[PDB]
Amino acid sequence: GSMYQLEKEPIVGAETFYVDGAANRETKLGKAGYVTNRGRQKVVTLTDTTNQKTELQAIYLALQDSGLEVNIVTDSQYALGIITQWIHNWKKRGWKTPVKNVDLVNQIIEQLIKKEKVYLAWVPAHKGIGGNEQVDKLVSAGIRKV
Ligand SMILES: CC(C)(C)N(Cc1ccccc1)C(=O)COC(=O)c1cc(Br)c([N+](=O)[O-])o1
Ligand SMILES: [Mn+2]
Ligand SMILES: [Mn+2]
Ligand SMILES: [Zn+2]
Ligand SMILES: [Zn+2]
Repeated sequence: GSMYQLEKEPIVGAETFYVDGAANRETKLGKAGYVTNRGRQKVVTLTDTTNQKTELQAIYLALQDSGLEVNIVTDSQYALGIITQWIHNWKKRGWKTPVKNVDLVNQIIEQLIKKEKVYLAWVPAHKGIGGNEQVDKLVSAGIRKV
């Protein structure tokens, strides 16, 4: 957009973080984390959270733990949309910042502009044995039935 350009296609060669978050509304308990194609993984447990917050928190962890070039695969359309819109509309007319999750998205943006290249893509969550499926099992354990 303006303060940054996300990549149009995955960065060839760069580590890929399959991120996910899961939360339970009745208890506000959740988990967020990632598995990568270089054999990394991390799961953090969270309190006082929401599904959308956990999806964003997982992106934050991926940005925190990655190098200067990073591929991130999320299944959260919200997470991808609010981050991309923030990048496309900064210091530009017509922009009111969101009324929810604003502090967490600001933390993500501050991590993002530190990077050299970021590819961020949405996949519908799906069944199988791939990356999105693995991190989903990890963050859903004890949080939601699969
Ligand atoms: C995809 C499949 C088919 C293996 N499931 C089962 C499942 C699908 C949809 C909702 C709950 C569980 C998962 O992977 C786990 O669900 C997620 O990951 C998930 C759902 C949604 Br909605 C989001 N999201 O907006 O981040 O993530
Ligand atoms: Mn998810
Ligand atoms: Mn998932
Ligand atoms: Zn609490
Ligand atoms: Zn580089």
